[PDB]
Amino acid sequence: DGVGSSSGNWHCDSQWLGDRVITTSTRTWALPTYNNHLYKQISNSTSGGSSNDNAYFGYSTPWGYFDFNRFHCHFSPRDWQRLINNNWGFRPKRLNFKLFNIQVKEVTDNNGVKTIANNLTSTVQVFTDSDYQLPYVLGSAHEGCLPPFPADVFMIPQYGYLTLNDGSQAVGRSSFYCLEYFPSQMLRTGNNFQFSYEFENVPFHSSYAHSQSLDRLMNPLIDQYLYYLSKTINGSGQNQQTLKFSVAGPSNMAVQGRNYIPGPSYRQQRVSTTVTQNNNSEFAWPGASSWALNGRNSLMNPGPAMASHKEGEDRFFPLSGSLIFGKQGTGRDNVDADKVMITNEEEIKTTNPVATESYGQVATNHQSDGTLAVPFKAQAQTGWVQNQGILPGMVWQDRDVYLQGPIWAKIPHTDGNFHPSPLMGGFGMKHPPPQILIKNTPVPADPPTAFNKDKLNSFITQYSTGQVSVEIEWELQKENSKRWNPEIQYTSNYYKSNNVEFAVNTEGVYSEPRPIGTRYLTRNL
Amino acid sequence: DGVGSSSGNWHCDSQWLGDRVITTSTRTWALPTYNNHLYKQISNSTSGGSSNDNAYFGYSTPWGYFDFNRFHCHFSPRDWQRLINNNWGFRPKRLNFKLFNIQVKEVTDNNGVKTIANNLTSTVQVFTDSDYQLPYVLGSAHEGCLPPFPADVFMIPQYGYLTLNDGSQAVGRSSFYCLEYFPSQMLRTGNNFQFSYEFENVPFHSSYAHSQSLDRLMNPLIDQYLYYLSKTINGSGQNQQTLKFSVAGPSNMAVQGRNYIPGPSYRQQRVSTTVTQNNNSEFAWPGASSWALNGRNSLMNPGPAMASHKEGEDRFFPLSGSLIFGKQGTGRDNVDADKVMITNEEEIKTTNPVATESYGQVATNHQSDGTLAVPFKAQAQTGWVQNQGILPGMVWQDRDVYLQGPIWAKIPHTDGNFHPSPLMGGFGMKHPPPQILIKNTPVPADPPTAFNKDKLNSFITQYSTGQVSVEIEWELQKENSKRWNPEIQYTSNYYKSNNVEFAVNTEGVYSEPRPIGTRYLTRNL
Repeated sequence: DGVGSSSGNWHCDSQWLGDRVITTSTRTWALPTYNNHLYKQISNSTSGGSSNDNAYFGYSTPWGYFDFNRFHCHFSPRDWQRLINNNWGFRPKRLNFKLFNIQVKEVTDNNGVKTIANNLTSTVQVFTDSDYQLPYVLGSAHEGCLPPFPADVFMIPQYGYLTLNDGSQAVGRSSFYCLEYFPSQMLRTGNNFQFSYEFENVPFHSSYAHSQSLDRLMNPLIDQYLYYLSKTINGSGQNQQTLKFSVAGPSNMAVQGRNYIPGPSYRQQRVSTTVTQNNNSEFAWPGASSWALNGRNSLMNPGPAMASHKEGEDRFFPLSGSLIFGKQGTGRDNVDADKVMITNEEEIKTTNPVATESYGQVATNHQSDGTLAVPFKAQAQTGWVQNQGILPGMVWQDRDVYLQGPIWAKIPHTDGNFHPSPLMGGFGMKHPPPQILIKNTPVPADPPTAFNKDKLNSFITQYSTGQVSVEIEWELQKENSKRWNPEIQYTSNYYKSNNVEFAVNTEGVYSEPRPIGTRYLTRNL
Repeated sequence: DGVGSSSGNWHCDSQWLGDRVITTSTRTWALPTYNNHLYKQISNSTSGGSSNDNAYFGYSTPWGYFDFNRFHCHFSPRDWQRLINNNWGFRPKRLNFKLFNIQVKEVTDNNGVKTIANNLTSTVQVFTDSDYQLPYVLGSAHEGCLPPFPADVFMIPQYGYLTLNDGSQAVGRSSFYCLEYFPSQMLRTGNNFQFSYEFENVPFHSSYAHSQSLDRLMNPLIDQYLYYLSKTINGSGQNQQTLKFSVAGPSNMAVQGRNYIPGPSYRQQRVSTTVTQNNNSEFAWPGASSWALNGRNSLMNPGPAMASHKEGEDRFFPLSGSLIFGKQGTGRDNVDADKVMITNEEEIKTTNPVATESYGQVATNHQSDGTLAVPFKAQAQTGWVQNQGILPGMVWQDRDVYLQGPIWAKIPHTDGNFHPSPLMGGFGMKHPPPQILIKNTPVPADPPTAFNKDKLNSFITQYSTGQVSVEIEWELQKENSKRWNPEIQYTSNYYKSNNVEFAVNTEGVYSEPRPIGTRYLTRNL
């Protein structure tokens, strides 16, 4: 311990074991003081924005939190390639978290001059919400994480939460949390923080595409011993109704009897990246699939995992069915299509319905010739099935994970859930990795010599710095294919370019070229 | 130990055991230097105020003290609800006190510019007056306590005391205390302070109302086998005097013989919150119940625990019979009624007399027809009993405690006391939790190079900061009612509002909505 000794070392390697890859990553963080050490209440009226769908009520906190809920926080692009190129699945096993080499620095403003001196006696407060009794804000895909490049220094995002709102107003059930009501650990520059977590049993993420389609699952050489109705009439005429049956075989695979059906659907609007093919109207919000809760509408975004487009239609994407990432230096609002990268889910078109199609059709009447009830002869009529819930015999794949994307989500604590895999992709857990909340301990400037009962709003301006390390052990599923054919692999290209992909440029800014998914290997259905 | 290691952690939780709830609370304090390290003598002439009732003599001290003698220092509103909603009583058991992460900071003034540097070698002095040989100033309901909201930073109040005064002058018995005459502990930023205290045996506070009245304590179906005088005459006329008796029964409950009587009374003036019903005169001081001591008058305030008002009269309050709290941001003087909240004691109207009524009537003469002594026939005359001391057979309840209110008082060391429960509510103890006195150690600026025998009035300006934690174990009395009816419970309301009650607003200031008492459950008498 002490000022002159370091409380930890830098460790950002990857170690590949038999069936385990252990990722470690160290980053340098900076923590400012948030809210001037206050617990301000926030609303949509607080920021002035007015829309019932956007109305909120909640609390801003003086605490920051650590987010490492993205894959690029733990995998280099090369490590990601090494994982996705020969592994059918992976899952997290255990997590280790370290916080070391903390330094609190006091900034002083004399006549508009910033002088930074370090404050050896000030502390920083840290705790992990291990009993899950705080609102959980990891798992909402927030831009505050550990940076992908190990040489970057990041600001810690401010922690805050929303509670129940009646528009801009709170209600009786609205809960307020003082984070200072939890027991924290106090650290002053000689101290470090260690946290260990075991992931609950999650299924392996399917790191493969299917080399076989759900409708092409039979032997193409042999008939089926089942019959289907093939003819209902005997050609043109009146009163010529028959009932002919024929064997389902390889010549007519569409009518073949099947044991399993494609997974559920919730249709989305189709938007093409060739804008001339799009309608000359504003339909981004009006014309977007949504769900309603307590009288307000949320974009589906991204909804059930569906195939982004049909074979031969890569220009089309669902309106809110895909994850869209910014490239690098992309601005917050109204950026051009080329400024963002749209991911697709085309590998799951073998089992999942296409996001912008309508999942087949159902009968919507009784076809008839004529009865006693009516003399109206009705021909068979079909309706389109735009949204289909789960049926028995239904199989599907989940959404892919990306290097840029999230790793885990917290399953909401409810009486019932179905297949609680997060819709944005990743591992859904009842008890995810706990939030780590961190705060500079307020240091009052100087009290008045006579007593005053007010709560001392004058403080010394200071921020903390440190190193954070995250260690995750991942269990791997080794690909064991008997396929003779060479497989599709993620690769870099051997063509001369200005910069190397997944490197820094002449400026020194690191950028990621495209969103890399985990489905390159193949399996039979 | 050392500058770079913290000497304690943040711990402000609550743990509910079987019959024990352990409250811990950590706060950040700031301690200025008081009096320029001096022991000034103070009087009413020192501040100039002239009134014999307000005349005082005493001493101002350079020390601060820690006060956590309020319930909101230890209970969140939710914890308070969890306590009052299912518990018939509670009492403190043991106390733990910690003082850690002390930092002394030197403030310098160069050309009107404040620069705060920390002074690693300066100390802070702490001691607990464990032998109770200092004047005890906790237990006077002073605005200096640990703040209710854990995220607030508070100034430590200056310690001072009063001794015997002859107006503005002292007398021979007047005692002066040098606080530096006690052994203190000295702390410089690596050191911490720990203090443990066991509460003496106090009774459980009655955390219930009575579901039965003292005058309604019989069986309403059966007579009483006791008789009362019912008729003294036989109707209109002269010389028609009789003595008729009848059984006391359910039809006449007022004359029924009883074993126990309501507790003592000291009548107070009735003031209504509808000001039009109040008299158009100034009567706040003239017209206030008071007691005199050595020729000067003190407001009763709040006096014996009495029911604040009769059933159906909530607009009325006793002039000084209730605790009145300020709401939030309420000013020191002449604030409007809506700026303060008046507590009531209506739950104890089942055993205690109403504060603004007169406790029944007594006979004040001998009724007679005529004797040898006089020919004057006197009819029965009654006087009103405005104040009643304790009688045998008398039962009463004490004043309620509030979340905003005090916890304990020191019983004055006297030959005799009766029922030494504090009049403002709480637990009266001969040996309450000891005062914790704290002071920055004076650091002289720089002495002159030639010797001078004067006492070095030049000092370095500095203040201390730190964390304080208080841990109290409370013994609980679990409610064990056989009542079929659902009970009254403290609850929040489910109606849309701008802010959540007992939270912070958009500004970030925490406020408490109303004064919550502890009497919601019921018991039989």
